[PDB]
This record gives sequence, structure tokens and C-alpha cells, in this order.
Amino acid sequence: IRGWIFGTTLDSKTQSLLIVNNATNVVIKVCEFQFCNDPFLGVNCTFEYVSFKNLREFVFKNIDGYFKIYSKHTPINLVRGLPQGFSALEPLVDLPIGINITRFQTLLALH
Amino acid sequence: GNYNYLYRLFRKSNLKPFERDISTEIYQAGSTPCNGVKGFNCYFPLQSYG
Ligand SMILES: *[C@@H]1O[C@H](CO)[C@@H](O)[C@H](O)[C@H]1NC(C)=O
Repeated sequence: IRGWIFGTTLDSKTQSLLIVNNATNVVIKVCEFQFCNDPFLGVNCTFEYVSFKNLREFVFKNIDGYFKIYSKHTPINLVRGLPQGFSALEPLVDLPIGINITRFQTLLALH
Repeated sequence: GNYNYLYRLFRKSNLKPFERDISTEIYQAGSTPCNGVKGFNCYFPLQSYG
């Protein structure tokens, strides 16, 4: 997993939120993206920003034009799947983007 | 007239607080679809102050 798309129609007829993580930087954009019909990575615009022994958790929530992101990284031992026990996520970012987000998709990478 | 300043006269749903929308897609105002071409009950959603 290396990114996400969020938007309405996902077809350049609107601003749409794109989020990408790579080894050099983490990058965010809201551009009027023409996404492809099968998004993955083979290894107008109005806002841009930059920065199984483990589980990465996130919450994305969008309120009054602000896109709020919370996260946690944790070691885990229950290799099967989504584990029991408890730990709370903490805020990373609060992004002024104004988009009417209603659909989303994750972005994968291949060797 | 300065026509370079514009506002949206038509949308099907009102903006939430700080919701933002530049999309210029032609507004179907009634029972006849636009198919991307202006006309009867099919109106350009932006307007100019002039
Ligand atoms: C937001 O997007 C949906 C389509 O995904 C649309 O029905 C709705 O009218 C839009 N606007 C608001 C104010 O939610």
C-alpha cells in the first residue's frame, strides 16, 4: 500500500484528493486528476503539500472542508489478521481542501 | 464591462461550510437532459457580473 484517492466522480470533472507515500517524501494534491481505470505504481490544481510483525492504522475524516488524519504504528504478534487488544491513534495532519469527498480507493505498488 | 469576474447561479445541492466547487458541468433544470449542450431547461451554471 503506497497511497489513496478520495473524491466524487474520479474523472477530472472535479478537484480530487491524491495522497502518495514514497521513500523520498510523502505528498498530497487536490488537482482535477484524470485517474486511470486501474491505478498502481510499477517500481487545474489548487493545493499541494509535502513531508507481519507490524500493523499501520489510520483514520481519515473530512469536516467543514478540513481533511483530518490520525495514525498509529504498532508491533503485533497475532499474524492471522486484524488483532484484539487496544491502542489509540493520534493526529498527524489537518488539511484545508474544501472537496465534497464521497468515494475513495487505495493505491498499490508492484515490483 | 469586466466579464472576468464570475459566480455560480445554479447548483442542485447547497455547499456545506467551506465546501468548494469549480465544476462547470451544464445544469439540467428540468425533465430534459443536457448531454453537454445548452438549451431548453439546460443552463450554464456560472454567470458574469460584467
Ligand atoms: C457531494 O457529492 C455527492 C455525489 O457523490 C452529491 O450527491 C452531493 O449533492 C454533493 N454535494 C453535497 C452538498 O453533498
